Amino acid sequence: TKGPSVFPLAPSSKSTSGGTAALGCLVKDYFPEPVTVSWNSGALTSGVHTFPAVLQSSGLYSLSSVVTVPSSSLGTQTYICNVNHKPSNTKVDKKVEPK
Amino acid sequence: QPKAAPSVTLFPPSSEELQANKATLVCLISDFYPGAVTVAWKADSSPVKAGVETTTPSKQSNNKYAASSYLSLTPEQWKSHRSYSCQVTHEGSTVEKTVAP
Repeated sequence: TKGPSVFPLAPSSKSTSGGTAALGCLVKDYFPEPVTVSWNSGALTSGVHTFPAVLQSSGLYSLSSVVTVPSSSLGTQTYICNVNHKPSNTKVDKKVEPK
Repeated sequence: QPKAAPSVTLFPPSSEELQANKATLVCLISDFYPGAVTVAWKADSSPVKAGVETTTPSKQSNNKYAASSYLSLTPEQWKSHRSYSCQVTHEGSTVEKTVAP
C-alpha cells in the first residue's frame, strides 16, 4: 500500500457560473483503491464533485475532488478537504486557500 | 438522449506541489453526453502525450458523463513554457483551457 499526497487546488471562477468559484483537492499517487473525500468534516456537501480515480502507468491511482462555492465566501469561509485512505491508514485534512 | 457539451475546469500545479519537486495539471470534464471524449494536451502549441493519464468516462448521477485528465510534469518543464492547455474534443467540438506559471 501507498498513501496519497494531497495538494490544494486554489479557487478559480473561470469555468463556473457567475458569482461562484471552483476549488478542490488533488489526491495523488495512492494504492490500492479506495480513497474517500469529504469537505469541512461532512458539513459541506452542496456543489461537491469527487471524480473517479485514474490508474496511471506507475500502477498508482490519483483522483480529484472539486467544490463550487459562492465567490463571496472565499474570504469568510475556511474550506478543508478530508481525505481518507484506509488501506494505508492515512488521513489528510488539507486547507484550500485563495492564491 | 440529446447531446450535452462538456464543462471543463483546468487547475495548474499548486505552489505546494512544486515545493515537493512535482507538478500536476488537472483537467476536469463534466456533464457530457454521449460518453466519449478525447483529450489533447499542449505545452505552448506543441502536443504532448508523455505524463498524460485520462480516465474512461463514467456516468454521473444525472445520466451524463464525467472524466478527468492529468498531466504530470517536472517543475522545470512547467516553468519552461509560457502556458499549457487541455483541449477536450466531444462530438467534433472542442473546449480548450489554458494556464500559465
